[PDB]
Amino acid sequence: SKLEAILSQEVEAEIQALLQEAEAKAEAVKREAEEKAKALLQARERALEAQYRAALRRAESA
Amino acid sequence: EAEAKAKALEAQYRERERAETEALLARYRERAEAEAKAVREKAMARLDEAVALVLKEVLP
Repeated sequence: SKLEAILSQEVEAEIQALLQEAEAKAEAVKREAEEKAKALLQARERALEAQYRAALRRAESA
Repeated sequence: EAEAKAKALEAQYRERERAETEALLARYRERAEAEAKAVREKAMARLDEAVALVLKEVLP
């Protein structure tokens, strides 16, 4: 019957909202990582080069 | 993997650094031996004169 149909009618749109929330919750996890990984590695590239050149320079000073 | 990739950098960073700085020494030292010689060589010729001169002050 139709009564319980309204109970149906309520659930289906909620199934979709769990998903929409979820979708955003996977993506964000993904995106938090994207910037973070990229941003440290830059710094560690940077740092390693300087920690080299200045030595070689100081070596040139020898 | 941002740590890993950077780990891979580090190797090279120590190695290349080593190899070059160590190499720089070769170039300097082996040139130092040479350049030391070349101030000796400048003197060699006009050296005699120095002795002659120095001898002259001391002699009377």
